[PDB]
Amino acid sequence: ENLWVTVYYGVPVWKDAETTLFCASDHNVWATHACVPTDPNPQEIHLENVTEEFNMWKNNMVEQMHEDIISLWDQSLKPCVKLTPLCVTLQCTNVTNNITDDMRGELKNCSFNMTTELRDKKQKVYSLFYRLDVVQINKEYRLINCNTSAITQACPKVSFEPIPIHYCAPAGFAILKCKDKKFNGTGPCPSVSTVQCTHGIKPVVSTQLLLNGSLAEEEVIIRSENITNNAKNILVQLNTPVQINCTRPNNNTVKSIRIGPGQAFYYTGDIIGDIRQAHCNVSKATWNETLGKVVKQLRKHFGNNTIIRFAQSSGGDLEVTTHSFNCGGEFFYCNTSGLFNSTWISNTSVDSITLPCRIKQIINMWQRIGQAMYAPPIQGVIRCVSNITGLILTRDGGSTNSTTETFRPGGGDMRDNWRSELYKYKVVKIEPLGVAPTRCKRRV
Amino acid sequence: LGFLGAAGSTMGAASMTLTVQARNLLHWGIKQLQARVLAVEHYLRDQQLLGIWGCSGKLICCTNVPWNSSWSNRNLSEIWDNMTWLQWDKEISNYTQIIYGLLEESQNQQEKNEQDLLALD
Amino acid sequence: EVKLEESGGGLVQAGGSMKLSCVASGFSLSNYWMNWVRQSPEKGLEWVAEIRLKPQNYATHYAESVKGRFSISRDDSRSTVYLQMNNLRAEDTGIYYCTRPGYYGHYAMDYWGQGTSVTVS
Amino acid sequence: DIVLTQSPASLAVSPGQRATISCRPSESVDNYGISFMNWFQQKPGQPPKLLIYAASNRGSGVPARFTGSGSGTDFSLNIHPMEEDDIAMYFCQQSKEVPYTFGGGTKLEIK
Ligand SMILES: *[C@@H]1O[C@H](CO)[C@@H](O[C@@H]2O[C@H](CO)[C@@H](O[C@@H]3O[C@H](CO)[C@@H](O)[C@H](O)[C@@H]3O)[C@H](O)[C@H]2NC(C)=O)[C@H](O)[C@H]1NC(C)=O
Ligand SMILES: *[C@@H]1O[C@H](CO)[C@@H](O[C@@H]2O[C@H](CO)[C@@H](O[C@@H]3O[C@H](CO)[C@@H](O)[C@H](O)[C@@H]3O)[C@H](O)[C@H]2NC(C)=O)[C@H](O)[C@H]1NC(C)=O
Ligand SMILES: *[C@@H]1O[C@H](CO)[C@@H](O[C@@H]2O[C@H](CO)[C@@H](O)[C@H](O)[C@H]2NC(C)=O)[C@H](O)[C@H]1NC(C)=O
Ligand SMILES: *[C@@H]1O[C@H](CO)[C@@H](O[C@@H]2O[C@H](CO)[C@@H](O)[C@H](O)[C@H]2NC(C)=O)[C@H](O)[C@H]1NC(C)=O
Ligand SMILES: *[C@@H]1O[C@H](CO)[C@@H](O[C@@H]2O[C@H](CO)[C@@H](O)[C@H](O)[C@H]2NC(C)=O)[C@H](O)[C@H]1NC(C)=O
Ligand SMILES: *[C@@H]1O[C@H](CO)[C@@H](O[C@@H]2O[C@H](CO)[C@@H](O)[C@H](O)[C@H]2NC(C)=O)[C@H](O)[C@H]1NC(C)=O
Ligand SMILES: *[C@@H]1O[C@H](CO)[C@@H](O[C@@H]2O[C@H](CO)[C@@H](O)[C@H](O)[C@H]2NC(C)=O)[C@H](O)[C@H]1NC(C)=O
Ligand SMILES: *[C@@H]1O[C@H](CO)[C@@H](O[C@@H]2O[C@H](CO)[C@@H](O)[C@H](O)[C@H]2NC(C)=O)[C@H](O)[C@H]1NC(C)=O
Ligand SMILES: *[C@@H]1O[C@H](CO)[C@@H](O)[C@H](O)[C@H]1NC(C)=O
Ligand SMILES: *[C@@H]1O[C@H](CO)[C@@H](O)[C@H](O)[C@H]1NC(C)=O
Ligand SMILES: *[C@@H]1O[C@H](CO)[C@@H](O)[C@H](O)[C@H]1NC(C)=O
Ligand SMILES: *[C@@H]1O[C@H](CO)[C@@H](O)[C@H](O)[C@H]1NC(C)=O
Ligand SMILES: *[C@@H]1O[C@H](CO)[C@@H](O)[C@H](O)[C@H]1NC(C)=O
Ligand SMILES: *[C@@H]1O[C@H](CO)[C@@H](O)[C@H](O)[C@H]1NC(C)=O
Ligand SMILES: *[C@@H]1O[C@H](CO)[C@@H](O)[C@H](O)[C@H]1NC(C)=O
Ligand SMILES: *[C@@H]1O[C@H](CO)[C@@H](O)[C@H](O)[C@H]1NC(C)=O
Ligand SMILES: *[C@@H]1O[C@H](CO)[C@@H](O)[C@H](O)[C@H]1NC(C)=O
Ligand SMILES: *[C@@H]1O[C@H](CO)[C@@H](O)[C@H](O)[C@H]1NC(C)=O
Ligand SMILES: *[C@@H]1O[C@H](CO)[C@@H](O)[C@H](O)[C@H]1NC(C)=O
Ligand SMILES: *[C@@H]1O[C@H](CO)[C@@H](O)[C@H](O)[C@H]1NC(C)=O
Ligand SMILES: *[C@@H]1O[C@H](CO)[C@@H](O)[C@H](O)[C@H]1NC(C)=O
Ligand SMILES: *[C@@H]1O[C@H](CO)[C@@H](O)[C@H](O)[C@H]1NC(C)=O
Repeated sequence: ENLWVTVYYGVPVWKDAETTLFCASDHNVWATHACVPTDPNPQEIHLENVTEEFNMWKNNMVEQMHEDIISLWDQSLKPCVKLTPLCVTLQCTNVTNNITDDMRGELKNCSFNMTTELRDKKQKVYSLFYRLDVVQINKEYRLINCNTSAITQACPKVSFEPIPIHYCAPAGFAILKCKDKKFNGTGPCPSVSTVQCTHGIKPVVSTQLLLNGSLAEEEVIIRSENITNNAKNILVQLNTPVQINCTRPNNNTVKSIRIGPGQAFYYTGDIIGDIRQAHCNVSKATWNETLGKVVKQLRKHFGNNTIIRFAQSSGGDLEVTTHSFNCGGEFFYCNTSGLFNSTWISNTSVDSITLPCRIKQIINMWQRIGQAMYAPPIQGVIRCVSNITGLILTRDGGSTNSTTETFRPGGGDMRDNWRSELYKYKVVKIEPLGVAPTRCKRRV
Repeated sequence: LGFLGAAGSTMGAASMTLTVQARNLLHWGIKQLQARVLAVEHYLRDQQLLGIWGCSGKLICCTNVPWNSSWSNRNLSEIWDNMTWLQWDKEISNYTQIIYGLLEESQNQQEKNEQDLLALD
Repeated sequence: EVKLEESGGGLVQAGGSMKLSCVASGFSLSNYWMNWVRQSPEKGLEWVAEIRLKPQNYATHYAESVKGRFSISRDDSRSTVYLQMNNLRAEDTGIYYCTRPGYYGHYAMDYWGQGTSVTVS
Repeated sequence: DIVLTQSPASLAVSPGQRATISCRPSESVDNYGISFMNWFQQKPGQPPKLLIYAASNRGSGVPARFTGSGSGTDFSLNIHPMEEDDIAMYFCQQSKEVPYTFGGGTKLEIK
């Protein structure tokens, strides 16, 4: 018959869209200052017969999280003390003590001329530094990067401890969540739910391994932006934790001086007791099981009859060639060798593992040119317990001309850490208006 | 039948939930303001469009524009029972600009003139 | 139970062309690696071709004796492997087999199909 | 290519005696401390069956009488006791590199 246009409003149709999401949380550097109280029990509606496509590599939510984190880090340093007066001749000598030693010269005993509350007077002080914190002028020393940037002291009252952050949609928008398992972050998701907000995600800063993240539901999941391109990082999510115990055994003390009328500076004082190298302990047997699971899953993509090898990074900056921690307010760099030293031919390698670590007080967390922060030293012995929840691997081969392939730890790009948690979420815009042919007529 | 629970349902079945869907349509400070202003401007645009059609008082309304069969080669029972709104919206996405234009030209522009003449007489 | 079945063999005039095929069964073709070999009493066993998986960009390798006259390809969606050949010579006469690498690390032809005769004249 | 030499071309062995077949690669087959030499057994009308892998490991389903040996560029297959069921062609293979190579197949017979 004669079909007619009809109009419906409230129609359950959505489109791909990008919009700002807002944070929620349950002193501290993190977002909780900008955030609002959370929904203690976010609602989830399961949708049957929905096959909505997800693509984590294009997900805008990653960029929003990144920008919030950069702004927060900087915001916490705005009221804090400037250390510009510290760029001085800084003469130093060897620390002599009861030591197990380290690289020679790792600790230095330095003395220098500082300003006082009155500009009319100067004072002489001494302090201990790590070799990484200083460079030779030509003995005479200079604080590292005095030739590149101003250094700001972190405020001692501000914790760096992570706070879980939830993101919530604005009105007219909804967040879809993939419920599938063994999902590689792309393609159609067979089961989809709708949520007002995301699960809480802790900010974590680390390299080569992922800490305090979510676990895979059943089996280890391997994904990458382009598996055929060796340049791309491969992310591996574990279905089990591996516990790691890290420590800073030295009994450091903290001393302070007033600089100028408006500020004060904290520095490392005499160290009490034997001086020992920082280190981390992991179970060998647990790690061995973990590698066996990763290798088995790699073969599913790279095929059978391959030899899988692991090796340490061949070179590049200390910031990316080593594992990084921020714990206790101290920054650790660890070699990781002995975790990644193996060859797997016969589904087997052809107590604890102790890794060496180093401490640096002057850092640049986001790798920005012209920026620097000085952490104040933390008094007493520091112990940290955390769990490894994933790995970042790279191919140093791309080999097609052999039966072998070798993997090395990746790093230097923070976006890959956040992608491991946000891959399940997609943002869509709701469009309530639509039309249909159903017959009807109106009087005029 | 929570928000968007109808999304996987047949177009006919979905009509039961239209009210529920409608209820959910409505430097940190700058982020809040930009999101809220856009949500309001968008909301009002949809309402203005219905107002032109004269359908603003209803979730469901009829119009005086005849269907062009070339837009979709399907039966009425085929569309209402064998399709979701998500599938349907994609299928006729090329013609939505045309339909909106027809609704104004064929109904709004014509009826207001005829009713004015009756009021004038 | 892993099985391979060859087909497409037979007598072909020299300078001509033909395609051999192998049907995978009992395993996922997409996650393994495939190889072709040939045999004649005149020469014994000879390896002729290998094909890699997607991360390897489906790269292939050929023996110098067959390179440029033979080509290997696969269809992961149909569980099949194909060996294309042209510019055939009498020297190519022999029994061709579809094979599997078997044991990991220790690459070896652990599984063989029945094979098929190819004759060139 | 890496050339394999295999010998004897043929041998006749009485039942209950040990048989040996040698194989000598032009280049070492070893990698990562492990040999990549493989051996096959074949009977007429049938595809070859993997006999030995990694120069020492019997293939699955292979009888104890078949033993691999050697390292570097010197390998051999040792069969004992000889039985009529063992009459077959035998081949050595180098799997270490592409192209993989075969050659010099040997005929083993009952005396
Ligand atoms: C995660 O896994 C899915 C599969 O579960 C991957 O989807 C796959 O994507 C590839 C590349 O597009 C598809 O290959 C096909 O190639 C043919 C031509 O040879 C082309 O015509 C097809 O359109 C397609 O491109 C493959 O079929 C597809 N697998 C499916 C759909 O089951 C996905 O790429 C994986 N994600 C990542 C990041 O690896
Ligand atoms: C990942 O999460 C784990 C906990 O599930 C972290 O381990 C724990 O971290 C907290 C906070 O740093 C440690 O507690 C702190 O203790 C010091 C000293 O008493 C105190 O001054 C601080 O205010 C705070 O209470 C805690 O000791 C530590 N583990 C245990 C067993 O206590 C881990 O550090 C997290 N990883 C990262 C990278 O943040
Ligand atoms: C701490 O003492 C070490 C030696 O124990 C100093 O290292 C030496 O530096 C000189 C002068 O260049 C070299 O000739 C030596 O080979 C070094 N000895 C080594 C490496 O054992 C070091 O300079 C002192 N303090 C520092 C380096 O900061
Ligand atoms: C670092 O050097 C300073 C001197 O510049 C040391 O302080 C003096 O140490 C000597 C013994 O070596 C004492 O006799 C002096 O009385 C100290 N002066 C003071 C305390 O004002 C300081 O001990 C050195 N630090 C370390 C760890 O050896
Ligand atoms: C801090 O200032 C004092 C002077 O108040 C410096 O002491 C001088 O050291 C030089 C070394 O060649 C001597 O020639 C001078 O005679 C010393 N004092 C004076 C007044 O001449 C001391 O070296 C300064 N410290 C640093 C690290 O620069
Ligand atoms: C990191 O440590 C935490 C605390 O031990 C782990 O949380 C526990 O996870 C197990 C399962 O692996 C649960 O059975 C426990 O109930 C959890 N404890 C809680 C929630 O307090 C966490 O799993 C570890 N690593 C992860 C979760 O990836
Ligand atoms: C690689 O090959 C192995 C071996 O065939 C596959 O698993 C084992 O093979 C043996 C006999 O050699 C069997 O008894 C097993 O059942 C096979 N697997 C298991 C889990 O038992 C393995 O699946 C292959 N890998 C890939 C990625 O295809
Ligand atoms: C991580 O550990 C490895 C292994 O100890 C370090 O590599 C060694 O570097 C030294 C000093 O030059 C050499 O003598 C060795 O031959 C290296 N061992 C190798 C290559 O196996 C590596 O330098 C360490 N990384 C860091 C950042 O300290
Ligand atoms: C600062 O000193 C470092 C020492 O490594 C040097 O590498 C760098 O080039 C210097 N920067 C400038 C701007 O001269
Ligand atoms: C992966 O990289 C290859 C080689 O550049 C390219 O051909 C292919 O399209 C890429 N795959 C993607 C982008 O999914
Ligand atoms: C060991 O080191 C501590 C801290 O510097 C010191 O007090 C103690 O006297 C040293 N013991 C010696 C030198 O025997
Ligand atoms: C790490 O291992 C070393 C060597 O066994 C041990 O001395 C040290 O106490 C361990 N650290 C922790 C925190 O258990
Ligand atoms: C880490 O410390 C815990 C106790 O807090 C202990 O049970 C665990 O065995 C330690 N791990 C290692 C590798 O020593
Ligand atoms: C890494 O592996 C090699 C080869 O087995 C070994 O020689 C070396 O000592 C290992 N490095 C360690 C265990 O730190
Ligand atoms: C790994 O190899 C050993 C030795 O051949 C074997 O016993 C074991 O079953 C293999 N594991 C396979 C899937 O796990
Ligand atoms: C490591 O795992 C392999 C493969 O399962 C196993 O053969 C080996 O015994 C393990 N090594 C240990 C537990 O030290
Ligand atoms: C070591 O640090 C602790 C606090 O963690 C402090 O009480 C102690 O006095 C320091 N050294 C000592 C006590 O010898
Ligand atoms: C394999 O060999 C070819 C040349 O035959 C070369 O172009 C290609 O880069 C090689 N691949 C690798 C991974 O080295
Ligand atoms: C999904 O399909 C089934 C029939 O297969 C139907 O009963 C169910 O209502 C559908 N779900 C939705 C949300 O439309
Ligand atoms: C349907 O659309 C076509 C293409 O625009 C047009 O030519 C035709 O006149 C339309 N039919 C109307 C009332 O029937
Ligand atoms: C639509 O109506 C036609 C009338 O011929 C019929 O053939 C066709 O099957 C119908 N479609 C459906 C989905 O019922
Ligand atoms: C609808 O428009 C899209 C984009 O131009 C086009 O690809 C698609 O074929 C169109 N559908 C039709 C004409 O039915």
